[PDB]
Amino acid sequence: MKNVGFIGWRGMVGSVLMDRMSQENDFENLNPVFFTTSQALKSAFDIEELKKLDIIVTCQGGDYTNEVYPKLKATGWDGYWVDAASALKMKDDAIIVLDPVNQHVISEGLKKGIKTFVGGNCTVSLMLMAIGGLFEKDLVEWISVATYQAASGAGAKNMRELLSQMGLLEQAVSSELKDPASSILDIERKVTAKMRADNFPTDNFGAALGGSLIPWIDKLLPETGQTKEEWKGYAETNKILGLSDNPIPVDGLCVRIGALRCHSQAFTIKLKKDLPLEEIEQIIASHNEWVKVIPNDKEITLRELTPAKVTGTLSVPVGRLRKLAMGPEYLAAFTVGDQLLWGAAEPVRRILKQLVA
Repeated sequence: MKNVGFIGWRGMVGSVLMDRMSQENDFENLNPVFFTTSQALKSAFDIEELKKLDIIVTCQGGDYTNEVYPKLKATGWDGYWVDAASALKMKDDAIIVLDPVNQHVISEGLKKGIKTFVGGNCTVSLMLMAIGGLFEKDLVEWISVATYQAASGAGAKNMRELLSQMGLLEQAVSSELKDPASSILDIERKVTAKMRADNFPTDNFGAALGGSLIPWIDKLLPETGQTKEEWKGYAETNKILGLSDNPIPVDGLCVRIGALRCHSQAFTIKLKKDLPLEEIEQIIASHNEWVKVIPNDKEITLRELTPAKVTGTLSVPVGRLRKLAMGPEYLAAFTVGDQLLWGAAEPVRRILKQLVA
């Protein structure tokens, strides 16, 4: 069997990966070797120990990658490098994996001899998993996006900070809330005051998230005015699709909200030709087994199309499907997907599965 090393398997993304792997009995088809950065299990920095592996699966992070990857490749190591971190995302010798969407891209690369595979951006992955069909028919001219991103994409400490923030907000008016006759204005007055207090914990986000939102994720890219996060819409969507020559416009705004691990996305999709709403749905629904077309119905939308419903599941519901007033060429869609699964660990688990078959 293939000898696979795992790095950063104790982190959050790594932990999700490990759990999914056990759930699917993925460990039965390979020889796993676990590494650690601790000096208190092999050393993640031992190049010779890593040289013996046929495959490397790391969820350790970019710095680790940028440090160890070159040295290892520098020894002549000819194995596979599977990364959850974005470091190599845009390398010519690397492919961004999302097999239910770009298997054909993955296969070809394997043919050519590509040995480095990287997991893609959560928002872009969740999008493609939702509306892959449209791209699979070359019907997407461009897409404007507005996201409602979860805290888990930022990190474990950010998720905890969101929760602490929610706690203090309620605690600020805990008794007033229990009194059915209390003034709502007095209440928000206090909640808002606590939110603005010096002691309101906002070190990780740099701003309040609970009870609010932050219309800015990642650093600003002077060139385009986009933030790195928004920039990935165009770059990554196209690299994944193998449309480096005929890029499809994907752009919009990325905003963080008080959700733990599911990203949501509102889309305005410019279709090449006009098609019946029902035909579009069928196209969307038939692309893969995880996407789920939610009927434009209130009750069902409230039960299915929410972070509350999808968290921790592999389902990728897409709904609110309908034509936009700008013309039959314009389609409206809203989707919800777990950031830690299809937006992180699941794409990684799947490529590994293929490499050890």
